[PDB]
Amino acid sequence: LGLREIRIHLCQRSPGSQGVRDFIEKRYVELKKANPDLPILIRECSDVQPKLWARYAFGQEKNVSLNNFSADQVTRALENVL
Amino acid sequence: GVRTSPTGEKVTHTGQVYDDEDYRRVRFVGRQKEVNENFAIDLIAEQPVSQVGSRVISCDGGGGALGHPRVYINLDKETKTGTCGYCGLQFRQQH
Amino acid sequence: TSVKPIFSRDMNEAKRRVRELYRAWYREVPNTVHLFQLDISVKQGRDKVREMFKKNAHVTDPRVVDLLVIKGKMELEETINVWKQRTHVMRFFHETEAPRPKDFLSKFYVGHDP
Amino acid sequence: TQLITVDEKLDITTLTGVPEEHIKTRKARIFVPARNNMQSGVNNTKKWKMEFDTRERWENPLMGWASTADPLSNLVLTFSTKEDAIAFAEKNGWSYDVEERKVPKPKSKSYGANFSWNKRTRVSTK
Amino acid sequence: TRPTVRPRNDVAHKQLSAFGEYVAEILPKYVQQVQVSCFSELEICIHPDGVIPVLTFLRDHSNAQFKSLADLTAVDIPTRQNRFEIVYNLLSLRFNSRIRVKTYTDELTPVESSVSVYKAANWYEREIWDMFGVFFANHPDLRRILTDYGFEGHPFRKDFPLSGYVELRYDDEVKRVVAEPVELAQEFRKFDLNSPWEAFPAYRQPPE
Amino acid sequence: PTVKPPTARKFIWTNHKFNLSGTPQQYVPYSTTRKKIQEWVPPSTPYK
Amino acid sequence: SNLIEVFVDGQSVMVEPGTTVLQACEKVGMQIPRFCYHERLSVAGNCRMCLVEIEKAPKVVAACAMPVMKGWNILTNSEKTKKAREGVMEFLLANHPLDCPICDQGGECDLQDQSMMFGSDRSRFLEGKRAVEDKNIGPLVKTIMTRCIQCTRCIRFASEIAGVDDLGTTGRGNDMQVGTYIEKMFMSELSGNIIDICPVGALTSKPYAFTARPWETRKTESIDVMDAVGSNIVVSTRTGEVMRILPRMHEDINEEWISDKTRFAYDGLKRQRLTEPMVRNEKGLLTHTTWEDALSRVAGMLQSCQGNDVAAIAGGLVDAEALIALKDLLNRVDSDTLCTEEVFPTAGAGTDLRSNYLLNTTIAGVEEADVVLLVGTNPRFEAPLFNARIRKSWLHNDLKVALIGSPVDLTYRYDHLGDSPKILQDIASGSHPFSQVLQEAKKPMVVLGSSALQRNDGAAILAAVSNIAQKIRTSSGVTGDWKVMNILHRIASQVAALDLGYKPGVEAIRKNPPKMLFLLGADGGCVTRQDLPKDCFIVYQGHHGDVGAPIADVILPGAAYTEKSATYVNTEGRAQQTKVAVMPPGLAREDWKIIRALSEIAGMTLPYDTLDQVRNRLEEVSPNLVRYDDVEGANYFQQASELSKLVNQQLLADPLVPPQLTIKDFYMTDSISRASQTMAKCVKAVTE
Ligand code: SF4
Ligand code: SF4
Ligand code: FES
Ligand SMILES: [Zn+2]
Repeated sequence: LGLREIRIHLCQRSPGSQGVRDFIEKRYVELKKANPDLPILIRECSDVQPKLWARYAFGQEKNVSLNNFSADQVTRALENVL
Repeated sequence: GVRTSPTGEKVTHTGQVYDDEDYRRVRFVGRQKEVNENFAIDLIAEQPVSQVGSRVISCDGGGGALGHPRVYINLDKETKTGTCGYCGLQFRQQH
Repeated sequence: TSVKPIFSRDMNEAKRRVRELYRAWYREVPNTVHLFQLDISVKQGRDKVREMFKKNAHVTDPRVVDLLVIKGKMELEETINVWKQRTHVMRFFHETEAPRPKDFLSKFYVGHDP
Repeated sequence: TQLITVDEKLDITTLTGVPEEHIKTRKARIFVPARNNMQSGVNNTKKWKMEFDTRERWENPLMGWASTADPLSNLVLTFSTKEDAIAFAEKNGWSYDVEERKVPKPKSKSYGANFSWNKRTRVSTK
Repeated sequence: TRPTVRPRNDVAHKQLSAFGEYVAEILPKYVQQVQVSCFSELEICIHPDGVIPVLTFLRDHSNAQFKSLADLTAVDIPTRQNRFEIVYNLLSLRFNSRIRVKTYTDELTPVESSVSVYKAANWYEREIWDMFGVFFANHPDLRRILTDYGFEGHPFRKDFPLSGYVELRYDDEVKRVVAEPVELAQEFRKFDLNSPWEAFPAYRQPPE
Repeated sequence: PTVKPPTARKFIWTNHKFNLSGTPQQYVPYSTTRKKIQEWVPPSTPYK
Repeated sequence: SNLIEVFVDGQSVMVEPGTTVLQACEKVGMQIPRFCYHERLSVAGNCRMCLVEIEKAPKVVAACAMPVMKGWNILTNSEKTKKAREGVMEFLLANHPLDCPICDQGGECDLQDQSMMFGSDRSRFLEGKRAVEDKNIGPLVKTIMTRCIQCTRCIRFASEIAGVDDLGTTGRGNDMQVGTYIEKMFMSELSGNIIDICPVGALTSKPYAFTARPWETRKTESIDVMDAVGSNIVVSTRTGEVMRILPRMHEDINEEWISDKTRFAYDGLKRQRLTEPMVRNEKGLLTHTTWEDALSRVAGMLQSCQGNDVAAIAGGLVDAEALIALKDLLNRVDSDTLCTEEVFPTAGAGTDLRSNYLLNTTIAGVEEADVVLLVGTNPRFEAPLFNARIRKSWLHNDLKVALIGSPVDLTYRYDHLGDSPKILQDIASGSHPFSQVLQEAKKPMVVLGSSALQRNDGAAILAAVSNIAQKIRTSSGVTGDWKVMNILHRIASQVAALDLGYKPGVEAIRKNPPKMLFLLGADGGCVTRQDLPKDCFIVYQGHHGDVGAPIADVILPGAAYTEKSATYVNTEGRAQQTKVAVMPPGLAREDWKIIRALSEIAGMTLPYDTLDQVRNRLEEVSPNLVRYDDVEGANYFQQASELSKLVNQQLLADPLVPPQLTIKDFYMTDSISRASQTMAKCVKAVTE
């Protein structure tokens, strides 16, 4: 089946996290606007690997990282998942 | 002065009597549950409520260095008797 | 960092002393199981001995290996004498349960053992 | 006399003899014990107690007591620094939870400020 | 201050101070502390390499005879990396004085087995090996004495709790006595008696 | 003890029975303590 | 640069200006003994214990209230310092009665410890010893006023934290009765916190009164429940069981106080507990059985009922571990309709997006605030610890506190603005002499009450107050970074369930009546059997079920908040792990252990056995839920605000009012506090 939930994990000091900060400060509205049926959760604690996860299809947590990636490649991997 | 629960045995001066579904009743088989047959709360109404003409009075316990230590209790509660926490015997005031 | 080890230089002498100690335990077992009038087959006792050896195979620090060799030598002396009785030798074994497995649901019935 | 010594870790848990059930299952906690709030004195501070977590305590079916199958239930180890606490816990093998020390926060109070003129800090009673 | 409080002698204090200063000057290789308490009993605190040289000095030399050997224990002090404290205690037949040779040691590195010069130290060293695990290289026989044979754990440590882990009972199943994990009949309650409020102002350690 | 026998207390037994062990009439132990946590008694009405 | 030289018996140290001798002496370790000074209150001087001979002065002066000139030397161990301590300690024990057996502070006195370590031994004052007869302050606090040493600590606590002003000194000389003059049963919030203030045995706990004396009971770390703030709770446990609790100190949150409900909730905790796995019976009745048949019944029904027809209402006080185990099981079967108890909107990203569903400010950080408004709530009757924090702020520094929605008993002179969402629209427009204070203030803070969020105006009022936050954050140059916005809650497991990304509100089950549901701590009538097909199959798990337990199909005896080493979450994201104190009575197993055993008995499996493995899966759900006692803020306020324009909803004109309005509705409206009888005693003391 299709995608159900998307998990984003970020921090305050990492360049890949800085790119995903620029993604989440510029281009969040198109995802939830186009897809209201995806509660894409965002997480901030202090310092963690900037991870992009997807929970769907009978209990599958699929796992990519957004360590030291540019924001267009981040959106590329996001569309690769979705 | 004891109750008899529907279990059928002697109750005590603490609310600890058994249920019917217990095995401790049947381990009481053959040997009697010995209990003090002279309870505590009933020996409070037997003591007369003394009336002392003073206001802030004393309680020692019947004997110098034999009992509980000194405590001085007040009688400002006009209808309530003063009660020593150690003794358990009451006091009143007579103006 | 200065540390003075017991016997070891590398784990070669460790392997040498532990294989000689196992040879001593092998020729230790049948004399004792005949002397104490025990009740256990020789195969089972030797397999529990080598199982106790294979329990602590995860240690690479050579001082710890030296101290294990010295402890095993101590108990081999105290069992090759008649100083230890039938009770301690059976206490090495576990024939009285102790039945506790490592299943999750078994520990969930008889609970509060995570 | 200037022998082998190698800079490595320690593995005393294969020596101290407590069984592996109690090794890997039970969990330690290192904390400064808090001030018992009814008194106000912090001599009970300045120490790092290592404790173990609590486990089952049923009813003793003849007297009404709390028996337990826990020999380690009444351990405490009062230490002086967090570093030696963590070093000993990692040296003896079992896991551990570190809670951090919390001093009382220094304040700024004065009796003249309790007798203010147009500030609302006013004692209102005495 | 004079009635019911024990008076002292500063003369013995000065004597032990001068003697400890003398020993500290003439064996500089291993002396770290020479401390004297209020009631004049000497303590000498020693690195774990000069065990045999310092004891061969202190048995002899006609200025400190000290033939009499006493206790050995290694007081289990955590919050250290060198945990255990080997405490030699020495008494002089000729001079009537007590010196405490406290050498320090860790968990796994041996001190050098004082039985070579002290024939009283044999079962003392065997006792310390049984109760703690302080290994003694160059020793004739190390065994377990004052414990059970099949028991292990080195119980006088602080890591070993009050009750043992094992507990014997006889059973008619296998017709003998077996050990089980401990099933106490009562708690061994723990009274938090460490009261506050600083009963000794002189022994205050500097806080952070 | 017949020079001064008595004492002025109104609770002393009139027996001082001997050592009554090995009998049908002797001590048994039991915890003189009430209910621990008062287990939940369900509402006994039936639904559906 | 703002230093003062003092010598503590030769040891030099530096002192900030304006402070006391006593804080520097406690800085170097010397605890000068004290009786009237306490750091949560102002400085009286009426106990006289802190005298210390300060040099070149013939008079010996107090240390709790001495300004510190430059270059002191402080002789603590002198002669006449000890002589003054001997004199004062001899004066205290004159008119103090011989009650140390029948006191309740035998292990925890102050006269006893300090008279051992500082006082004389041979007493004097042969005759005399007057006595003051006790009062009746409240049925929750037992009160003997002969032991009162008149130290004026409860009075300062009342007039400076409680704000109630009912305790006072009466009389002169020896005769100073301390209390309320008019036979009034003093009942207010935090009145349970006066038994920890009173240093001598004159104000003790009434329900605890005579069960133990504190050397037997061992003290254990745990985390609070029933409030979203979590004062750090020390349980004094005894006999494989309890005796009592106390509050210990976190520095930032909930400093040295605790809730009255929290203090007196353990009685109902030990009152009516669910003990056994219970199954219905062929008459239609409810009995109990072994775990085998019960979990086999639940497992067979779980195998033969699938789809979206399986629900889980997780309310009350449950774990994060139980929720992760439940989510693992329920995603493992086919799909889910997990829901919480209370309702929280998810349109402007309320489930995710860490900002808009917790208290984003620091609870300690509200003392540095400037102006706070307060949209409908009643914080005296909704987590009173935060109201104590607000009054601490309002008393020490300067606030401007506004309340919108209901005239209630906030005891600290709030400015009320009215009761209308159109007033919030005016602030958004907004013509006030107070909206100017908002958008031209330095540090602005808006506190949302969640009682005004459980109405049918959640998304619109949330979006409007978030637009207020956007407006003032983009204005005023604040700061950066710092925030106007924060919200509150009442139930901790709701906040934890929002942190785990669940679906708040039972509207998904109002849409979908299921074949099967799990009531994990269902308090009252969230749903009925009427709103659902008649073959309901509820599995109600918990402790002392009062409502839901008569709605029973399969009862599981769930554990309690003292019975497991679980992890809870406060309202500002700080994860705090609980610890085991008392094992549950009956069988009454552990929650996630029950879930994994249920998965084992059902024809499936789950990849965890230990609580370390459960912590690993909790880490891979959220990484901040292992960093215990650690806090880190949230951001993305403009993103949440621009996502708060998706469904532009209207706003009502009806007056918004919280349900938590008075004493009885603070006490009764929880499960465990609803259980107890001492709460019923003080409720009928309020009504009588
Ligand atoms: S009641 Fe207690 S706190 Fe209040 S003045 Fe008396 S001794 Fe002090
Ligand atoms: S408060 Fe008074 S009665 Fe109670 S223990 Fe202390 S000195 Fe004794
Ligand atoms: S502490 Fe300074 S007088 Fe009470
Ligand atoms: Zn009396």
